[PDB]
This record gives sequence, structure tokens and C-alpha cells, in this order.
Amino acid sequence: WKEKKEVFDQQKQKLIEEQKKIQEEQLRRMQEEKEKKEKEFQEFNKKQ
Amino acid sequence: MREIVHIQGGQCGNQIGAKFWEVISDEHGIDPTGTYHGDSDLQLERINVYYNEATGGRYVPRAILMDLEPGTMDSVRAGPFGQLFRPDNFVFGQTGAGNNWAKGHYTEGAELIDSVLDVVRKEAEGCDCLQGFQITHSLGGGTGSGMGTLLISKVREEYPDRIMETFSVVPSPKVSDTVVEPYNATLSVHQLVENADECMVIDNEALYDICFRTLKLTTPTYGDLNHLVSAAMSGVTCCLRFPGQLNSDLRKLAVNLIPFPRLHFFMIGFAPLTSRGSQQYRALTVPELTQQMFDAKNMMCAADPRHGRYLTASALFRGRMSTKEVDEQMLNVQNKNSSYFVEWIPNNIKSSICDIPPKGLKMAVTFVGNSTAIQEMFKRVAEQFTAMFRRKAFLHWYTGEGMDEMEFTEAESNMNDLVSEYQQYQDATA
Amino acid sequence: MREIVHIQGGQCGNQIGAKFWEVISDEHGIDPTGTYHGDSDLQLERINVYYNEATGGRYVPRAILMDLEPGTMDSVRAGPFGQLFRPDNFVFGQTGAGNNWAKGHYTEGAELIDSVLDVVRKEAEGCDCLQGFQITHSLGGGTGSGMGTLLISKVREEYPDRIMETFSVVPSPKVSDTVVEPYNATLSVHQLVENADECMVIDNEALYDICFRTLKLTTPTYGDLNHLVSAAMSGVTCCLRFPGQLNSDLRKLAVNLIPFPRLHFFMIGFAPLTSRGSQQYRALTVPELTQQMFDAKNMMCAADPRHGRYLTASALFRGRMSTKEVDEQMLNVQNKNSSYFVEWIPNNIKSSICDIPPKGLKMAVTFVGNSTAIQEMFKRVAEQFTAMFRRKAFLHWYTGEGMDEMEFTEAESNMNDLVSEYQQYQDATA
Amino acid sequence: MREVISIHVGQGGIQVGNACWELFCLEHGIQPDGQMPDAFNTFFSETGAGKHVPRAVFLDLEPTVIDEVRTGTYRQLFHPEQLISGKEDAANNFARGHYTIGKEIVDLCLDRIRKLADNCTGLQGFLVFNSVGGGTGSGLGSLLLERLSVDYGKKSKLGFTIYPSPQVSTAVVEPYNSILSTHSLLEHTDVAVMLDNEAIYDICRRNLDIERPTYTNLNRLIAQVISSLTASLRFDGALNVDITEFQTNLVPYPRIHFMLSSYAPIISAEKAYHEQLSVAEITNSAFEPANMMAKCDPRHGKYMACSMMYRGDVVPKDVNASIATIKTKRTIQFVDWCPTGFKVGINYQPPTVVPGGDLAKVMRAVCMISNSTAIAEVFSRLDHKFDLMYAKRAFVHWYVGEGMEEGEFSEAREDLAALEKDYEEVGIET
Ligand SMILES: Nc1nc2c(ncn2[C@@H]2O[C@H](COP(=O)(O)OP(=O)(O)OP(=O)(O)O)[C@@H](O)[C@H]2O)c(=O)[nH]1
Ligand SMILES: Nc1nc2c(ncn2[C@@H]2O[C@H](COP(=O)(O)OP(=O)(O)O)[C@@H](O)[C@H]2O)c(=O)[nH]1
Ligand SMILES: Nc1nc2c(ncn2[C@@H]2O[C@H](COP(=O)(O)OP(=O)(O)O)[C@@H](O)[C@H]2O)c(=O)[nH]1
Ligand SMILES: [Mg+2]
Repeated sequence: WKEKKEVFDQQKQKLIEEQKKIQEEQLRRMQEEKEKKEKEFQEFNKKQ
Repeated sequence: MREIVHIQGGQCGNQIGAKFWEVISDEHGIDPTGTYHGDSDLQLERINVYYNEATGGRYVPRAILMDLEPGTMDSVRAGPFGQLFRPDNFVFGQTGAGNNWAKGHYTEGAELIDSVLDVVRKEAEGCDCLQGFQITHSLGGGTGSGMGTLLISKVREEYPDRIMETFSVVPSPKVSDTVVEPYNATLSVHQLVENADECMVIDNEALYDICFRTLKLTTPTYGDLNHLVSAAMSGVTCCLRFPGQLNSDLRKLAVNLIPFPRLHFFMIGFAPLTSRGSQQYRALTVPELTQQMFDAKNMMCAADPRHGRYLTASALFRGRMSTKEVDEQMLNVQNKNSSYFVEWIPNNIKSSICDIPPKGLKMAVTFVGNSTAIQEMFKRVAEQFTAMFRRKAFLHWYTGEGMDEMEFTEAESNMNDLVSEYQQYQDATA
Repeated sequence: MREIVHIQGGQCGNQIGAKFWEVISDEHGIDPTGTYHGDSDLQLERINVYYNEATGGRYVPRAILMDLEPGTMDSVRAGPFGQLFRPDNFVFGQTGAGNNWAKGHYTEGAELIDSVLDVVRKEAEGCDCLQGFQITHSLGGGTGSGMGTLLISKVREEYPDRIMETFSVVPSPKVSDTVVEPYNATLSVHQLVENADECMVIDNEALYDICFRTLKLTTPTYGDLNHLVSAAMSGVTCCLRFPGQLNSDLRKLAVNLIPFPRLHFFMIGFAPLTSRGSQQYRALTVPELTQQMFDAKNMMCAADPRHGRYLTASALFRGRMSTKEVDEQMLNVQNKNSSYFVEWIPNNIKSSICDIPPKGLKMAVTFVGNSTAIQEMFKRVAEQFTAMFRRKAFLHWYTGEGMDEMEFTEAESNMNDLVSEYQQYQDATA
Repeated sequence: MREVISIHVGQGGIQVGNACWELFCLEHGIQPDGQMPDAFNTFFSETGAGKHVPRAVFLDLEPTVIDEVRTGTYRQLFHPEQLISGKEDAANNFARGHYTIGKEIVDLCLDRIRKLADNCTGLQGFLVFNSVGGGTGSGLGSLLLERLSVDYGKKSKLGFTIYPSPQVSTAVVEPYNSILSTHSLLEHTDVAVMLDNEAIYDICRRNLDIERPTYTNLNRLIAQVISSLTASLRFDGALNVDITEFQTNLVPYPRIHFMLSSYAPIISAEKAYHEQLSVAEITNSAFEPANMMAKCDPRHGKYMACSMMYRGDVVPKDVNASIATIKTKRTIQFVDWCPTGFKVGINYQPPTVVPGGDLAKVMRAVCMISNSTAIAEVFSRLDHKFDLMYAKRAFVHWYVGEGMEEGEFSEAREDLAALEKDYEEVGIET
């Protein structure tokens, strides 16, 4: 019984982990961009 | 030859000079009676830099002391080494400015300045070859920040080719002793950028921080802050008064530390500094000096130098040491910190060696670095200025003596433009 | 060359260091004033391993002392040889942890550790060729077991190629002085396996057993346990400071005693140990040293080494002796005990000889063996941890400072996995 | 740099504060005038030249006791304006000292607390003393604790409350305000220690052999317990314990922090020296049920955690050898989820004797602070006493007419029922 007890709650925390991981995966995937600052700087440098 | 005259104004400047001249006299072995009692031959070879010669063999500093009230100069005369100053150079008014910049720059300071300019002209016309002038004053006071800065313009108008130094104490927002500090700080910074060839900012807050953390002494006083400022002041011109491996006058530093004519606001620091109880533990070596020299807490300003990138740096080593070690350590301090050094100017550290160390110390270093981190001080000064000016608080005192708000607007705009164009080069890339 | 710096934390670590440095200074003939008064030339050749040089010819240890409360360091300074430590290296807080691991690792230990890391970085960057670091701390306390282990990770992140030693005292269930020992022991073992290159467990119960049975002294005190631990500590690095037939630095032991990167928990022992009344009866010979070296009661841990099989073993002989006798005795101790040595790795005993014996002794041996019998300590620690955790006793103290039960579950699981995979090789056969 | 502030409110609180303050002054060598003819800093403060001022404040609404204090031999010791006194007594009415007259006095006490706290730099926590069965004591203690819990927050507060005896009582209405004050300090105090008078009377009768004791004899024993608890902060010891290192070792859950104390040895000089007073026998006497400082039977419940302090020349190995014997005994059983339950502290300073007192001078002593499940009996009997009179609403009009609401009595009853259910829920095995 004791060794049998040693499994189930831990499996449920991992599933919860999958959704958290999914958000980070998405989050990493979101990416966006920084080109506008570079374009703007290119613009800033040109004025300088 | 190539000597300079000393001019100080205000109470803070007078107190700084009262210790600077004591330090110089102790370095050259001059007794408080003006009689030489030194030990080494080199102590007299270049004494013409700061001291004049009179009959009877005694020496007199070529210093000019000015204030709008007589109390401070009547007090400095009774202090040690107070008799060296020539009584003729003392010029003062009977009214004072009351920490009002307008009174010390338009109404009262304008009429008095003719007498002090007369003695200034007498001192400069006479000397063998002029090198320049050095100015000590505070930006937190009215009479000082007004009369000193107007005198800067008057001197610059007559000697455009000479060099000009200013050691300026700016009011920090942490330790504030006057409520009208932002107004006369902002007004003074406007005029100071246009005429001063070099400017060195010093903050009381940084001096208290240094005294509490590095020296670890219980009760700091103005005498300790003055002593630190005096040691830093003396360190700059040491190689001009003593032989060395690579002599470097003030003009050579001006060439190598100012990339553009409007970027001449430096922050300094002195090493070594150790507590009384730990002065036996430490061993004085070039690595030990250079690690403390670039330490952020060692700067004489509250500005954090790892919040920006150095445009250039300078070091004035003292004592007898090998040059190879100095050069390799300067290279190492620049390879390990490449992120904090601007990349479009390579090899931006200047070094100099003087073979005569300070009395009591075997090695010493004076650091003068031009960094972009100084923007934070002007930012906070302008922030307080615009917080107070929007309600026209305390404005009537200034406007009752011929000044207007237009000169405030122009000063604010020029100061903000300076702040912007000083950081413009921080983001510049090659 | 190839020197190491000393870092200690907590009260137990500070008390261990207070005797370790006394033993080292007595070995090298350094007076409590830092002045050398030794007799032999070899006493100064490799003094750069542990001591720095300062002006005036005195020596200063490169030790860093840290704690969350000032009492222990304010007490160690007044003890003998307490003046050697540089006052600058003393860093402490004003609050303490109260034997709470969370407070000493998340809330209070995180803010303070920057100052101690500054001096640690100062010490390591300067030294000629780094060999590594050695750490003394206790797993039964909060501030120690938290701040020390977080500092281990911070040091490992910056110096991944250097070697790291840890002498760790784990709380035994026999002599228990703190009720919350299992929590901060289990939390610390989780982090310690991931970063420490070597770990050496020491138990107070085994020290009391040794003092009562082998030395047979009536009233043991912490000074005797500290002296035994200090002798064992000094024995490991002896050949790195003195010439010998087969020099073997710490990295060579690391290569030869760790088969797999996660199996680096050793138990040690020192020989000879004799009572005062029987010190004249015994004759010091290599057989007499080796029979006491492998004795089960001589181990510095309560773990019984005949309950498992040695993966490997090491011995560091001291004094001048013949190598043929050492090798034949090592072979004999391995032929007569083949049942307690794992069979798929032949010739699993390492030996080294150093020609300089300890002061007062003609021969000495330090034993470092990696055995599978160490599983019993983690088993009982985890048993107490799971007995206390199932009711969430004392959990609110830890959970009120940002920690959660998930980090407890992960720590328990990783510790049990370590226990299992450490014994996995015990039943492995070729 | 470690400090603690003690609060004394009510007649019993002031009379035990006097008892502890003779003892501290005697232990640190300070004369009753406050003049000595670095350990004092925990309880005292230096005035710059000469006398020491206790970090204590005395509170009472009834002026007789304070006036007695201000005319005795200790008139020169305490600061004149920290002995806050009222004009009208609460007269055993809890509602008076919580709603009517205590509110106008509490502001001055809080101002004094702030003025004392700004002086301390390393404040460990607060101590408070109050006899629970009185109006002003319980009411003002509740109000002060409630104000401090929000003014300071996480600072630790310790309460040495004196609950009424099972059958012996001086008042007739003390169960009401005892229950209300227990309600108030249940959610507001970190540690509460049981101190009922009957157990200490039995201790004096059996050991001290005094057949006619007075309150001073009881207060001296309480003062000795306080000194033993706080010795570790101001004396060097092999195994130190801080105040903040308690809720991590004695308090399994936030609700459960009521524990009962014991002390050993207690013996007179007439027969003390005839027996050796070994550590084993004193640690056996400390665990005897008849030597509990509160009239509760530990044989009726489990133990949760035991924190027990030694002082004198005790050696740790002898302590371990005695903890093992106690674990062996079948009449003392610990809770299932606590494998080890002992926290041990060792100090070197022997207990000090007060001239003309009862206790003799000894070299070894032990003080235990033990948390046990058997404490629920006092709550049950106080609840039974409360219910008998609350059934008929007796004496309620004396409380409703002082601003308290009718329903305030019921919720204290519900909280006691919750506490009793919690104590039963914790003590069952898994
Ligand atoms: N241990 C001990 N208990 C005392 C002492 N004096 C009074 N008590 C207890 O205090 C209870 C009543 O509270 P008191 O302290 O006497 O009076 P109070 O707290 O000032 O409250 P008021 O009656 O309003 O003044 C009694 O039941 C006593 O048991 C003392 O000197 N020592
Ligand atoms: N270092 C130093 N600073 C000083 C001393 N006295 C005043 N100050 C600074 O000078 C500021 C006030 O300047 P003030 O005396 O009004 O200048 P003034 O108007 O020209 O007389 C204060 O903020 C001080 O920090 C001194 O003796 N030493
Ligand atoms: N060998 C030795 N062990 C000690 C000494 N003092 C304390 N200990 C052990 O350290 C443990 C308590 O650690 P602690 O002082 O709380 O560590 P900290 O929390 O970092 O201060 C106890 O179980 C003791 O066995 C000492 O002087 N020598
Ligand atoms: Mg009363």
C-alpha cells in the first residue's frame, strides 16, 4: 500500500505543467519585432 | 614658468581654498610664517607655479579671495596658514546676496567686480608665462554662483587663448541646505558651459558616502570633505611641479579628454583611501591602486558610472613605479570592461607618471574620466527646477532685480539641450 | 601556485575554521601576530597556497567569513589567532535567519550575498593560478545551509572549470539540537548534488563515538571535534604544500575517486588516534596505520562501511617511508576483504606519499573512500522528512516567505532518486 | 547590536517586572542607582557618561504600584516619564480597559514605544508581561498587542501570561476576561507561556521547603526563567539560540503556540551541596510532571517539540547521553509525525544568585520550553467555568454598560471551541 501510494498527485502536477509550457512555447513564439527602433534609429542617425 | 593663479569666491570656495593652500604649503615645506623649511632640493625648483617672492625671503600665494560678505574672510584669516594671503587681495562688499542669484550677478555683483578684476589683471599681466586660471565655487549659493560665473565670462573675454579650470559643487537633492538651490544651479549651468574650458563637479553626498564607507570614520566634518577635495585638486597639477617619466600639463589633458568643445564636465576620484585600522593590512601595488581607482563608490559624485559608457579616461600616477605594469593594467581594465567603454574611439585611457609621491604616501593616483553617466545630475536638477518653476514659486525675488522669466526659459531649454546632446553620443555606433 | 581560497558560513563553519586556521598556522610556524618564526626552509616555499603577503612582512589568510548575525564573528575575533583575519572580509547582517532555510536563501540571504560575492571575486581574480575553493558549513542550520548552498551555485556559474570542495555536517537523528533539521537538510542536499565537485559528510555523533572509544577522554567538547575535523581537513592538501614521492593535487583525487559525476559524497577518517596513556605502548608502523585506517569505528560518519561495498578508496600517507611496504599493504587490505570491494573495477585504491609529517607525529594517514554504505544517512533523513511533511508541520514558516510545497516535493523526489541510483551500482555485476 | 524591549502592564506585570529587574541589574554588575562602580546592550542603553537606562516601560491605570516603584531604591534607575500611570482603575472589568479608559492612555504608551525603538538598531523583538485575570492587565495587553501587530508587523512578540489556577482563584469574574483575552492574543501573539500560580506554589512547597510563600518568591522563579531564556543573546556559548529561531522549531502550526515551561534544579543551600547535581539528574527532574511550571499533566497528552536550555559547564556529549535516556522511557511518548523533537542550547554563564533569596548557587541548570498536546485541559476547564455563569447571563451588565456588544462573548466561545477541536485534530496519528 505505501509503495502503491507513491504515484498519482505527481502525475496531475505534470499535466498542469503542460499548459504552462504551452503558454511559454506560445510566448517564445510570439516574438514581435524591434525593426521599428532600428528604422527609427537609421532615421535618427541620418539626422545626426 | 607656465604657472597659474588661484581665484575663489563664496563661503564654500573660501573653505575649500583654506585647505587647498594648507595642503600645498605642507607639500612644499612652507611654514605658516612663509619661511621655507623643506628637506629636498626639488621642493624649491618649481615653487613659482603657485607662490610669489617678496623681500625678506618669504613666499606669498597668488590667490584672490572675493565674497559679498566679510565674515568668511575675517574667519579664514585667523585659521592656520591664514597669514600667507596678502591683505590687499581681500575684496568684499557690505551687503551680501542672500542666496539670490540675481543680486549676486546683476545689481550688487556688477558694481563690486571692477575692484577684484583690477587685482586679477595685476596678477595675470605680471607673471612669466601664463598657463591659466583655476576657480573654486559652489553652485548652491547666490553670491558665489553669480559673481564667479560672471567673472568667468569677463576673464574669458580678455584671455581667450588661456585655459580655465572650475571646481564646481552642485546641489544634490539628498542633502539639501537651501530651498532655492535649483534656480541658481540651473541659471549657473547655463553660463558655465559657454566659457569654462574644464569643469569638475563635486557633491557633498558622495563625500559623505565615501567618508562613511571607505574611511569608516564615525563623525565626518567639513574638514574631511575639504581635505579630500584638496588632495584631488593637488593631484592634477603634481607633474607640472615635479619631474616625471611623462609630464602632462593641463592643456595636454584638455586635448585628450574633451572630444567636442561642449563636453567638458568630468567627475574625479582619489586613491588610495583606507581606514586607520586597515592601513597596515593593505599593500600598495599598482593593481591595488587601479582596482580602487575605477571603483564606482570611489567617484566624488553620486553619479553611477556603470549606468553609462566612458567617452575617455585619464590617470595621474604618483611615485616611482614601472611603466610596463601601468600600461598592461590600463589595458586589462579596458579589456575586462569593454561594455562600459564607447567603441568608436579605441584606446581611450590616458596615463601619466610622476616620480614625486605625496608626503606620507608611496603611491597615489588621481582619476579624471569623461563619462556619459553625468546626465543623471542635470536630469534631477532640471526636474526639481521645472517642478518649482511651473508655479512661479520664489520667482518675485529674482524678478524684482531686473531679471525676467525669459532668461529662465532659455536657461532651461539650453540645459535640456545639453542633456540630450550629451547622451546623443551614448547611443552612437560605428 | 595552484592555491585555493577559504570561504566559511554559519556558526558551525566559523567554529571549524577557527581551529583549521590555527592548525595551519601552527604547521607553518606563523605566530598569532602574523610573523614567521619557523625552523625549516620548506615551511615558507609554498606558503602562497593559503596565505597572502602584505607590507611589513606579515601574512594574512585569504579567508572570507559570512553569517547572518554578528555574534559568532565578534566572538571568533577575540580567540587565539583571531587577529590574522582581515577585518574587511567580515560581512554580516543585522537580522539572522532563525534556522529557517527560506529566510537564509530567498528573502535575507539574497540581498546580502552581493557584498560577500564582491570580496570573493576580488580574492579569486587576483591569485596566481586558481586551483579552487573549499567550503565549510552545516546542513543543520538555516542561514548556513541556505546562503552557503546559494553561494555554491553562484560561484559555479562564474567558474565552471575550477574545482569546488564542501565539508558538510549533516544532522544525525541521534544527537538532535534542532527540530526543523530534516527540512533544511533535505532542501540543501537537493542543491548540493548539482553544483559541488566534492562533498565530505561529517557527523557529530561519529565524532563523539570516536572521542569516547578511541581517545577515551572523559569530557569531549566542541574543541576536540573541531580539532579532529581540522586535522582531517589539513591532511588532504598536505602534499600540495610539501614535496613527496607521488604528489597528488585535489583534481587528481577528483579524477580517481568519482566514477560518475553524481557520486561525489565521501566519508573520511584520520589515523593514528591513541589515548594519552597508551601513546607510549604503540609503535608507529605502516601495518598499524593501515589496520586503523580501514577500521569501521574510525570513520568520521556513523555509516557502517561493512554494510556496503567500496566503489573506490584513497589514502594520503605522511612521513618518510618505503613505497614497497605501502603498496603491498594496500594489496593485502584488498585481498583479505574482497567481499566489500566492487568487482567490476579492479585496483580501486589510490595511494600517495608526502615526506613531511605533521608536527609532533612521525607518520599520519588521511583516508577518503567512496562507498555505497552512505545511502543509510539519506534514507533516515528522508524518513524523518516524510514523517514530518505528511502533516505539513512547521510548513507555514517556509511558505510565508515565497516558497511553496512543490519545491519540497521535487527535493524529496530528487533525493530519493539519488538514494536509488547510488545503490543501483551496489547490486551491479560484471 | 541586538536589543529587546519588555512591556509590563497591570499589578502582576509590574510586580514581576520588578523581580526580573533586580536580577538583570545584579547579573550585569549595575548598582541600583544605575552606575557601574559589552553584554549590557541587550537590555540597557548607554547614556554617554555614567548611568544605564532599562529598555522597559511600566503601565498601570491604578497609581499605587507605580508610586511604590518611584520611591523605592530603584527610583534613580528608570526614566521618570516611562512609568505611565492612570488615575482610575479598570476594577477587574475587561470592557473598561479595552473601550473606556485604556484608549486615552494607549497613545502615550505607543509614543514611548516608538521613542525606545528608534534608539535600537538590531531589535530582536518584544516581551510582554500581564496577569490575565484582571481588567487593566488583560484589556491593555490586548489593545497594545493589537496596535503593535499593525504598527510594526513581522516583529516577534512574546507573552508571559499568568492564567488562573484550576480551583484556586482570587476573583470571581476572572474566567470572563481570561477567555476574552485569550481570544484577543490567539491571533496576535507569536508565543504564549503558561504561568498559573498553583503549580509554582507546589514547587516552592516541595523543593524550596517554604510553607508560607508570598508573591515575591514566585516572581523570583519567573525572573530566573526569563534570564535563562535570554542568556544566549548576551553571553558566549557553544550552541546559541536566538528568539527568532523559535517559530521554526516549537510552533508546528500558526494557531498552536501555547506551551508550558519547567526549571531545574530548584534547591536550597541547606541541602544542595550534599548531592552532585549531574546533568542527567537535572534533565530528569526537568521532565518530571510534578515540576511543570503550569498545573497540567503531561502524561495526559503527547509532546510536539521540546526546546530546552542549559547553562554552566555542561558538555554536549553528556546532553546527548541524557536525551537518549529520555527517548528510551516508556512514560514519555512523542507525536507520530515528529521523529526528533529536541532543540538544545548550551551556554557557559552559570545562573546568578540574588542575595537574601531562596535559590542557592549552582554550576549547572536547565530550562525547558515544551509544547505538548495536554494543554487543552486548561482551556476545557476555563470553558466549563465560563459556561456556567454565561448560561444565566450573570455579571454581563457590568460589561454591556461599558460599551461592549452582547455578541462579543459568543465568538470567544466559538474560537475556544475551534482551538480545542484543532488540538484534538493535530494529536491523532496518521
Ligand atoms: N504570579 C503572580 N500573579 C499575580 C500577582 N499579583 C496578582 N496576580 C494575579 O493577577 C490576577 C488579577 O490581576 P491583577 O494583576 O492582580 O490586577 P490587574 O491585572 O492590574 O487588573 P485590575 O484589577 O483592573 O487592576 C489575580 O488573579 C492574581 O492571580 C503576582 O504578584 N504574581
Ligand atoms: N565642502 C564644504 N562644503 C561646504 C562648506 N560650507 C558650506 N558648504 C556647502 O555650500 C552650500 C552652501 O553654499 P553657500 O555658503 O550659501 O555659498 P555662498 O552663497 O557663495 O556663500 C551648502 O549646501 C554646503 O553643502 C565647507 O566648509 N566645506
Ligand atoms: N563541530 C562543531 N559543531 C557545532 C559547533 N557549534 C554548533 N555545532 C553544530 O551545528 C548545529 C547547529 O548549527 P547552527 O549553529 O544553527 O548553524 P547556523 O544556522 O548556520 O548558525 C548543531 O547541531 C551542532 O551539532 C562547534 O563549535 N563545533
Ligand atoms: Mg490593579
